[PDB]
Amino acid sequence: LVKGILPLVGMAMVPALLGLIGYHLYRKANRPKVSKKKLKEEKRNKSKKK
Amino acid sequence: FGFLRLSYEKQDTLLKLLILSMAAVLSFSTRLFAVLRFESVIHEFDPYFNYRTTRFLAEEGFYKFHNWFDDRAWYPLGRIIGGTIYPGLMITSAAIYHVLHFFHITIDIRNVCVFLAPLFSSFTTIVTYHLTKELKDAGAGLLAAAMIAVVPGYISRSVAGSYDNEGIAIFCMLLTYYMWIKAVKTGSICWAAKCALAYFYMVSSWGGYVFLINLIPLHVLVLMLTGRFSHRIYVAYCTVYCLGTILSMQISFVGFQPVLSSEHMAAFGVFGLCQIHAFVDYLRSKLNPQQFEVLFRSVISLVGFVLLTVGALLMLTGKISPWTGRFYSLLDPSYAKNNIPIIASVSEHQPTTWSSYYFDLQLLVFMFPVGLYYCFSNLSDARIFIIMYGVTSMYFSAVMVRLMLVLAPVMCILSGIGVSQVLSTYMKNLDISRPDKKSKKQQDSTYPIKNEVASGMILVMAFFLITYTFHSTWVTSEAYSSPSIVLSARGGDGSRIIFDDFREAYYWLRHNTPEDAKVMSWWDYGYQITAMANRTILVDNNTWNNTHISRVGQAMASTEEKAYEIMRELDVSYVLVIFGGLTGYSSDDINKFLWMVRIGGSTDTGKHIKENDYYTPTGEFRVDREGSPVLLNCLMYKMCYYRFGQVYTEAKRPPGFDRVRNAEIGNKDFELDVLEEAYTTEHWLVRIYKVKDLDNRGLSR
Amino acid sequence: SVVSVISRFLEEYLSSTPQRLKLLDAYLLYILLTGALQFGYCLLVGTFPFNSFLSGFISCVGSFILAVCLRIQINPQNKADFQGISPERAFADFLFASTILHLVVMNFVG
Amino acid sequence: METLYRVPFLVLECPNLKLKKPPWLHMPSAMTVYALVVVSYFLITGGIIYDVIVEPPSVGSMTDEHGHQRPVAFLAYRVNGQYIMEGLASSFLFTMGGLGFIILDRSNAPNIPKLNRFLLLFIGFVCVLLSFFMARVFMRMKLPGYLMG
Amino acid sequence: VGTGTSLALSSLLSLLLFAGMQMYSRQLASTEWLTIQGGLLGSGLFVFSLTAFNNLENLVFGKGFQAKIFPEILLCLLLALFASGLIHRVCVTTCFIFSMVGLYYINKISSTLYQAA
Amino acid sequence: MITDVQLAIFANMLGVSLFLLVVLYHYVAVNNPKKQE
Ligand SMILES: [C][C]([C][C]/[C]=C(\[C])[C][C]/[C]=C(/[C])[C][C][C]=C([C])[C])[C][C]OP([O])(=O)OP([O])([O])=O[C]1O[C]([C][O])[C](O[C]2O[C]([C][O])[C]([O])[C]([O])[C]2[N]C([C])=O)[C]([O])[C]1[N]C([C])=O
Ligand SMILES: *[C@@H]1O[C@H](CO)[C@@H](O[C@@H]2O[C@H](CO)[C@@H](O)[C@H](O)[C@H]2NC(C)=O)[C@H](O)[C@H]1NC(C)=O
Repeated sequence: LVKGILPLVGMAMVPALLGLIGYHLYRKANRPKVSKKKLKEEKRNKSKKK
Repeated sequence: FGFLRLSYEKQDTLLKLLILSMAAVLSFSTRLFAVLRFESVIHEFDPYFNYRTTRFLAEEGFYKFHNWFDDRAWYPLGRIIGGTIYPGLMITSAAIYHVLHFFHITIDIRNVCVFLAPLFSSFTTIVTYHLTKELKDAGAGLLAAAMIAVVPGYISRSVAGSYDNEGIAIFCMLLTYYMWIKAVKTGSICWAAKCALAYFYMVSSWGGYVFLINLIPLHVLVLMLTGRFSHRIYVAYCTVYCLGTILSMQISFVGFQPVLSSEHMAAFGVFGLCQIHAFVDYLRSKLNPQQFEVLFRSVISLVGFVLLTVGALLMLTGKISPWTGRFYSLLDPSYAKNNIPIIASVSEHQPTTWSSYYFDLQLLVFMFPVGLYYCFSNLSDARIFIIMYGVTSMYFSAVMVRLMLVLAPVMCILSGIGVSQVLSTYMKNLDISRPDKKSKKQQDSTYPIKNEVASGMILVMAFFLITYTFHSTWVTSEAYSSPSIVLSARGGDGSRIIFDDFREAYYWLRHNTPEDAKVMSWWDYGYQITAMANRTILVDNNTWNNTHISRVGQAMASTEEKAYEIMRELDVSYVLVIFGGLTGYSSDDINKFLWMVRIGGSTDTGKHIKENDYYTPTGEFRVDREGSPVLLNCLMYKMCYYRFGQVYTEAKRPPGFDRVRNAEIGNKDFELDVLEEAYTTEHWLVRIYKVKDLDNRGLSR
Repeated sequence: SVVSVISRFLEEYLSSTPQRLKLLDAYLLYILLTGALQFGYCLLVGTFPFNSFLSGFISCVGSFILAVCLRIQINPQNKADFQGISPERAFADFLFASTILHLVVMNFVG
Repeated sequence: METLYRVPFLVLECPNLKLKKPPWLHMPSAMTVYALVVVSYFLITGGIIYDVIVEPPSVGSMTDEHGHQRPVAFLAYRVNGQYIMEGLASSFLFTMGGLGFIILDRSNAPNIPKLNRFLLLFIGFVCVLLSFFMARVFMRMKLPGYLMG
Repeated sequence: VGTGTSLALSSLLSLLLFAGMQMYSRQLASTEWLTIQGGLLGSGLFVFSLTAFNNLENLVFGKGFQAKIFPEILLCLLLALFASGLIHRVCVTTCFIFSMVGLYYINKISSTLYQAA
Repeated sequence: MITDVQLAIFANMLGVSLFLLVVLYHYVAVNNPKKQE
């Protein structure tokens, strides 16, 4: 199994690892900018709490 | 926190010393592969001539060496060694040798020559860092030193035991450029004087000085066209030209070429132009503009006519020599192939292929444009020169493979600049390295990934750099570590078997022949025979006389009877030929037979020799039964294949087969009327025949 | 008229030149006269001996050019261009260059 | 003499000539020269000069036991020999790798849109990685023992 | 004369010169003097061709069109040079030289006739 | 005497280390505040 399959694992694992890194980078890049408007609403509630 | 408490000035200096120190160590060490694998011997054919000269100079003294006339070569014409050589390489070796003995360190002269080349490679590394630092910064300079140290292209001609002019020529060239750059940038006369002195040293070392004397005028001219000409340029260039011209002329070999040759005219023309330009500016400032036009037009008309007439007269009269054959070819590629057979014959004069470029340089080829782009983006007077140096080297390196060495220095420095720019730009992109001054607001929300982007970019660059080291190491170990004189073959069992036939034949001649004997061979082996055999030779590698070589070619290509007549006239005693059929050595005489045919027929006496005669009716060169009758009966064919028909080269092939041509000889049985077999090597690589005398009874032989 | 222009050019030059600069111009005229005279001799009497004629003629040009370089470095108008160079440093370099020139011409004079 | 030229123009309409410097003929810009150099670099590394002197075929031919003429693109086992097609293909890769860095550098400039910046980066890495990696394959075929020990 | 007739006349003169040059090409190249005679003919062909080209430009694009150094002047010179090569290489120097001498005076003539008016 | 195998490994090791150090030099050089002063 090792002599026939090992070349295939090399060809298949590299794309899989690149996809996994790309997915990590995409997830980190897709971090959504917290709406400053919702933050302003928190500030508005902060003045009610004070 | 121990490193942090040290001042930054300490940190930068400490790293600078460590990086440069290691680079010098690597440059020297990498060149020792040949000396370890094989014996400590001189490599190649040309270096032996230098070795013999170096010994004569050290033992005899400079004054005797200067006037040395050698009668043992180019018999019977002779050669004047003192006036036809470049003394730079020999003087350097002798001077170090005297110093070591002075301190009672007794080292062989042979060791000094063998190890001369690796030491200079380390010196070259230091010069590279300073020159790069001037153009851009220290960071680029450290990169350049690393690249230059292990570049395969430089290594090919600087390996241990390569006692050739190229080893020192590169170091002198870089030093001269470094002085020139400082001279222009500072504008100080003192730097200009240093630059001229370095130029003189290079002129003695190599014959390639011509390249520098044309590039420097070209750089100044471009600055004038672009409007960057300044007082600093005038002082630096003009001062160097006067001292450089006189210094170069001192060398006996150069003689009066600087002033009379068309090769050096370019420097003279630019020098005249600079005076005119400087004077015109001075007049314009003092004079009124309205008047200045009237004087300016009148002066130009009178001066221009006088200058044009003088220039035309000099070229037409022929007082200025036309370009030399060697240089004319470098420009016009076709000229050498069609007009001068001898120049075409050399195997290092062929055009370069893509594979050659990648094999020698690898990553640098990718990075070369990037360095060019940054230099164009930021134009500076010093930068302009480097662009001129690059773009010319590329053109002259394709034309001739040999000129690759000139290309290697410019390639390393420019590639380093590109790598430096990329590393600095992305690395400061990585905020973790430096918070420095930052504003969170207006931070470019078009950006999510600062940490990741820089990390990937730096990592990929590192991967390329490490690969470059591996490729350079493998190529040097496998390609440039082979001594020419000793051939390595693999036995049937796979053991490494060494063939020493080349030396063995020379030793046999040394002790077993009369001292006054004259040996005839192709010009390729002239240097080797003289150095080791210590016997007179008819032709030599320098090939100063074409007609003499052509006469030799006629004898070998002609029939047995005709060849004998020529040999008797020249008092030839022995003939040496190299045959590689038994061992599969490709570079035998038979492959080189064709060049002999063309050269022999080039002269008037060789008109009878026609190349087509040696081919089959179909245009083929074959040594089998179908070969041309003239070819089978020529002198060379008989010498190589005498008694060879009955030898079994291979078990799987019939007797008399030639392994390297993969063909069986057509003519197996023949006898030599005018030649007798004197000695043959164990593997038949070298065969020596003795010239028979006339007939005692006067019968026609 | 061109002749009128030359008269005014001399008139401005004499007033506007410091004595030290004028001394250089007088020295340069002497150097030029010697070099030109040698050149005329060569074309009238013949090239031979080429070694002597070339060595002597080159020496005149080297002296003339070296003087000009000093003439420009010391000038106040060009001080900005040759930044960092004091007059004393320029003179020391000029003597150093002259010494080399005399030595090299000396070898080839004979 | 001028009258002689007038003689044809007495019947013919003389052309109206304006001997002015052509507008397009300007001193080349610094970027313009760099572009011209880059294209030259492509040809020189390609071995165009080698092709002219040696005049090799675009592609050669080989054979096997099954016989028949395979075309050949790579000249096996001789470093200083090449075919026309092979030399140009290799040369293009070298130029592409250099450009990939320059485009990447331009991508880093500030004030670029989110979409533009991402797209430019992708092109830069693709050109650099493919150009370098492919070149190794080309040599490996030409010399079977390349980097093998 | 009328512009339409002028264009035809210039074309006819240029065409006749070119046909004659080819017909006697062997004789013209035989001797140096004859090759020089070819130089005069080639320049004349250039002058007539240039006149025809400007006349054609005026008719198609309207009267008063101005001939430029490129491509109108360059193209006419190139055509004359090509004919010179066919007879002999030597004329390309002489054939060219006569064309340039004619061109400078022709421009001088054109400036006086048109710019002054 | 050292064998060629030892020499080859030695060459590779020194080169790899040296290049990495040059990268490290670039790090400190940009990181240097006084360089920007
Ligand atoms: C090639 C080199 C050089 C480099 C340079 C360059 C690249 C530059 C170019 C130019 C220019 C001008 C550029 C610029 C541009 C513009 C302006 C546009 C060098 C080379 O080296 P060499 O030393 O030569 O080497 P070798 O080879 O080894 O040498 C030898 O050999 C030769 C051959 O090849 C020879 O030759 C001879 O010589 C003689 C003199 O004596 C004569 O006689 C003869 O004829 C000849 N032959 C032939 C075949 O050619 C030599 O000599 C030798 N050497 C010695 C030293 O001896
Ligand atoms: C190489 O051959 C020369 C040529 O003869 C040898 O020179 C002889 O040297 C011996 C020993 O010193 C003298 O007695 C002879 O008079 C020399 N002959 C000539 C013609 O000069 C030289 O010794 C040989 N080189 C060696 C042996 O290294």
